[PDB]
Amino acid sequence: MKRTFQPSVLKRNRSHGFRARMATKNGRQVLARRRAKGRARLTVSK
Amino acid sequence: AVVKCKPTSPGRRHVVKVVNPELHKGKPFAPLLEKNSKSGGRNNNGRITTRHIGGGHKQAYRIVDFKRNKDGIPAVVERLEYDPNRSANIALVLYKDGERRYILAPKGLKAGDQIQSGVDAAIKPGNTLPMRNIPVGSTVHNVEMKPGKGGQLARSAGTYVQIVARDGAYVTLRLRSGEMRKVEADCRATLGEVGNAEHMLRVLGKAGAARWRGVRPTVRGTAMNPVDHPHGGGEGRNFGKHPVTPWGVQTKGKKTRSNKRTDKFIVRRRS
RNA sequence: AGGACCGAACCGACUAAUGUCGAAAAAUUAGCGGAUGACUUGUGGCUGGGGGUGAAAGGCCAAUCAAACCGGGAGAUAGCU
RNA sequence: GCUCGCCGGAAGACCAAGGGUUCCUGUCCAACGUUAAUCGGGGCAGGGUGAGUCGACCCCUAAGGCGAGGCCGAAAGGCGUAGUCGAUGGGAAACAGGUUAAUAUUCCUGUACUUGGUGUUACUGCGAAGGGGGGACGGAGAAGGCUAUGUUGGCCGGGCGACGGUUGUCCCGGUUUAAGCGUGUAGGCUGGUUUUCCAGGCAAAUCCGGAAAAUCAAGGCUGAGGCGUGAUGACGAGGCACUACGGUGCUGAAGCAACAAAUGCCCUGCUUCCAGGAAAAGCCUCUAAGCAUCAGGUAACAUCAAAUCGUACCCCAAACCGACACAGGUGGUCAGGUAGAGAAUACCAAGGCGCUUGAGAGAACUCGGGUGAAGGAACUAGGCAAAAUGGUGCCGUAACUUCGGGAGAAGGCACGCUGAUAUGUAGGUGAGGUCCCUCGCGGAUGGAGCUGAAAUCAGUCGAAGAUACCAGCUGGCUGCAACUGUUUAUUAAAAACACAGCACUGUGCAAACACGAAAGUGGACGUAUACGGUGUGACGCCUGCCCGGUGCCGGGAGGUUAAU
RNA sequence: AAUUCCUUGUCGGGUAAGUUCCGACCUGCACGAAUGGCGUAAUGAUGGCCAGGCUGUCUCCACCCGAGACUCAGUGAAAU
RNA sequence: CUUUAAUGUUUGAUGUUCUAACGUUGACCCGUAAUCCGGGUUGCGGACAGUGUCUGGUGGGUAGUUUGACUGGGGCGGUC
Repeated sequence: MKRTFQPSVLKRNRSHGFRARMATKNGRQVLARRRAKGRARLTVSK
Repeated sequence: AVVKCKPTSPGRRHVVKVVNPELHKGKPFAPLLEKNSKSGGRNNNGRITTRHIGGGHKQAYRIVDFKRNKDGIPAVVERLEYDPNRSANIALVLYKDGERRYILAPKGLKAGDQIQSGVDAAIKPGNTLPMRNIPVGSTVHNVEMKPGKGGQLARSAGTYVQIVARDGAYVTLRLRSGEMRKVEADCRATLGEVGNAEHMLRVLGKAGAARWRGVRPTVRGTAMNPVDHPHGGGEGRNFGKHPVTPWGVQTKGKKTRSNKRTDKFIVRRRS
């Protein structure tokens, strides 16, 4: 059984990386909400 | 030539091949080649616009000369090649100045034949002449709608258009569809009929031929659910509805021609 | 030459048995069909919700789909328990 | 430490993705390991990752993303040019041995290679986002030359041996050596040399292409392998001396021939097929602008630099995804010996493991199997499951048929071992000698030597010789569907879906149709022998009547008919 | 008949026994000609029936080989 | 005033011709090492096509809704 999650750091970074988030304002709004909530991990990164 | 394969097995039982012995058995002219990435029916938005398109063997686009701007330059037909993009076969043409191009191959053209474009052209097949110079009552192919466009009529295999009348600056052309169209005389045209007239004889044998030719399976409306198609639904193959397109437009005998712009050039419709 | 034949890798699950608080939130054993093509697979992208895709079953869309998930209207309304 | 068992196309070794110190040592059983534990992938401390040649990095780019100007859109934003990203691809270079408890193609020893800067020497025209060649390509299939690899023989060192014999045609282990350099063959491709001209290559060109000629008929490109050097070097069985008794130092003989042979190289090769099989950069060449006492380039020499990042460990698993130390899933590479057609199957080498609860007894019952008296489907919805055949060679093979098939139809006989044919045949390979040579990796004879099926006779042991694993049950009637194929991941694989064919209809190309407030796209860089929709579904007979109701097309005589 | 209430329609084959199957008739509730009718070689992990071998499916179960079940030592849940 | 007629006037519906609006997903040149876009010339259509407001018709394609109650198995039948 191949489960839903098949890790691939390149895909992770290119789909949920900070650059991708800032590419569109919606991701910028997500980042703003994360900062307002004060999460230590703003996004997924090494 | 048309040949029928022996029924060595199902799939080969109904295969009828269209073999052209004189075609070039070698690589095409690389300088005139161009990449042709498939779209699979997708568009800029990426959604499927036209269905039943996808897959198929890779094919490289050939830059085929249509406008034929080499006026007054005699040229020789080096050889004939099969163009996957077009339904007919293309011909490599070398001009006296030392350049090679591709043209549509008429029925009467073969290797080593002489052709020439421009107004000062004869009536032999392959020559390019405006309808004003072309005598009335002749069959032509690769005709232009406007000067310099390149050519849009009679580009398939074994097709042609007949010159019927001459209304001064305009010429009447009967197309293979029975359409009587009016075209400005300044437009160019090529004499003769396109080659590979036996294109209909091919039957493709099996599913795989169409599958790798670029056509995907077609699903009938009756087999679809009501949520997707206007047809379908009901136990036991029930239709109870007039034929309609998947999008609600009534098909099977409903004219979709609403332009009112080019109708001035339309003399008669199909019948 | 074959959308050919028998048959390994590979793909799938047609039958039986076990397992249903199981080794496993559909699995294991022997049979089973394809195995040069309409085949399969690795990598990278495109098609985003009344929308996508769909050889079409109302099938799949992150173990959830006759309309996914996340937050808000919202302490929706409930003559009901 | 010695026995017994398992994998060995893996249950072995490398990696890619994915983890982040799980890797080694010292130290402890507080918590975890489905039991204990001194043990561990557990707790604490220390050490460990060395690159011009590996990869990333970097030049170019496909699908695709972003997108200066620009178009459109209430705003957000959507499309898109020039440009820039984007490896799943193309571009330059290293191999052998040794070493740590943990690194090695990185460190040490030896031999090399590639790209640029600087300087010296001798020549010379250089010079591009520009032009040309190359880069540069599909499916299927056959042969030949080879190699990795394996078998045998000779040689070397040792042994003759606890239950019979083993100085003999006997047994054990080795017989390995790279990259680079020069020769360049087997093979493949292509006709060359010279002159003149041309509106072509969006301007030019000595470059490409084309047109004329005189000459020879060869030249040129690519190209595995083998051969010498690399290498009187490393490695090498075994022996010798000390052992914190795990281990360290010295020494070190032969290192050859034949056969078979690959899915790996010649091969991006060669022959056919239609489904016609990426792009750009590096690289060679030509010139525009500008300079040609310069600058720049070429050839030889010396020197400098090649930065930065990962290098441990697991990587078919205890370390990745499955909440677990989970009978599941995970891409590529090497993958040997015997029997075997085979990467199947049976036993093994190398290498890795006995899967983290066991000790007793041998109740019913459950799970996986073995055997079975007589009947052989009488059990059951149903031959469900089980049982049975199963391979090679030879003879033979029905009805129908689209003449291909059915068919491996069905159905009949021989398979072990030894001797002879033949002190191993046919066949394959092929030494030395002899003769030529357009003289070397050259051509004939020749068979030394090695390998080596298939078949006949005779004999012989066994109840059975395809003796183990592996390995179709068979035929007839019959509905469905032409067939192959796909579907409800996770109760339905089918008569359902799809299919090649057929018929109607729409579209003249700023085409119809669909995504989009619109741009713009697919259709299509295609075009009536082209594309979309509909219904049926190979092939043969065909597809009868009906226009009243509802759609579609054409008509306008006459009545109604909004905005204005 | 993949269509049929009456129905297991009537007749012959297959078994001694056949609501299934094959062939013949049509009294077609309620087949029918491209939402196709009629045949069709080959094809099918397709539906039904029959015949040959085979056997533990069964008459009717019996023994044996391994893991559970049972006893001991250590760890130690659940539904309710 | 009922009935008519040349001239000059308001003009509308229709027909033919022209271009100066508009279209050009026709050709050439430039911004530009540019299939985008804009500009300049030309050709072809041309007051057509197309767009904006109102308006007649079609419009289960899409969106919001309804489909009463009594009713002894259900609906039917019957009543309000």
